[PDB]
Amino acid sequence: LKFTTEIHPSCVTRQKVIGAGEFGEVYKGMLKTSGKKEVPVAIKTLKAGYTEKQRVDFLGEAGIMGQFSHHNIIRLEGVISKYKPMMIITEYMENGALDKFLREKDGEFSVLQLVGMLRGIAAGMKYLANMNYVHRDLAARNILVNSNLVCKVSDFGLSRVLEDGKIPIRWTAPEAISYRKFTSASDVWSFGIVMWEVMTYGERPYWELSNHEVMKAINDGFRLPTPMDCPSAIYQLMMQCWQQERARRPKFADIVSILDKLIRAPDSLKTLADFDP
Ligand SMILES: Cn1ncc2c(N)nc(-c3cccnc3)nc21
Repeated sequence: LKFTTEIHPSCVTRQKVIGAGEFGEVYKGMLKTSGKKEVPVAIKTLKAGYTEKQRVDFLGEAGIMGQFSHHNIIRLEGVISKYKPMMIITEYMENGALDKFLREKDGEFSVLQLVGMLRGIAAGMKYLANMNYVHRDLAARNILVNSNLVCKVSDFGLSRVLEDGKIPIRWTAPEAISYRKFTSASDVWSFGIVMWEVMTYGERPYWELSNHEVMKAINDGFRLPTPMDCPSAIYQLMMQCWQQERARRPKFADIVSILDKLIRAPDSLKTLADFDP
C-alpha cells in the first residue's frame, strides 16, 4: 500500500449500488479530496466476514493499480484499509463495461468512433507492456467506458486462474493455453479478440461453440470471421494479432501506430452506407 493514498471514510459517500464484485458490492459515490468540488467515484467494498486471503487479494489489487499512471488505465483515487469496510476507490466510468455498453448501443456509433475506442485500449496496453506488465485477462468485459467515451483497462485482480476469477479460453492465445506462456504477445492475441468484440457490438467470440471445439478450431487455423461493415484494414489487423506464431504478431506500439494512420485516413474506415445512404 505504499502505492496508494489512504482515504478517511468520512470523505466517501456511497450513493447507489452498481454491481457485485469478486470481494463485495460496488457502488457509485462521491469523494471529497484535499475544500474543493467533490468528484464522482466507483467504490469497491470488501464484504464483512472476508477471509485473510480475500483481504490480501483485495488490497493487492489496489497495490497493482497504484503502480500505473496512464490515461487509458483506470485511475486509483485511494483505499480505505484502516477502517471497515475496506474500500478501493477509483474514477467513475459512467458507461460501464465496454461489452455491455456496445450491446446496448448496437449500430449507434460511427466506425471512426469505434476505432478511436480501440486506439485508447491499445495505448493503455502499450503502456502496460512497456512496464513489463502482462495482463493475461484482456477482454471487453474488463474495459470500462466513461461519459466521454474514453476506454480504460480496468480489472487487475490477483486471484486469476485459467479456465477449465477465471481467465476464459476464448480470449487466450494458444501458447498461453497449451504451454502457459503468458507474455505481451499473448495479450496482443487477446486484443485482437477485443477488436472483434468492438466491431460486432459485443457479440460473444466463437458464439456458443464449446471450449474444446474452440481450441481445436483455432489450432487447425480457424479464425473469427469479418464482422459486417468492418474495415478491411481493421480485420486484417485482427488477423495479424491472431498469428499462430507469437513472434509474427504486432507489438502494441505497432497497433497504436497503425490505428493512428487509419484515423488520419478516415476514408479507410468507410463502408457502402457512407457512399450510398
Ligand atoms: C462503473 N465503474 N466505474 C468504475 C468502476 C470500477 N472500478 N469497477 C466497477 C465494477 C467492478 C466490478 C464489478 N462491477 C463493477 N465499476 C466501475
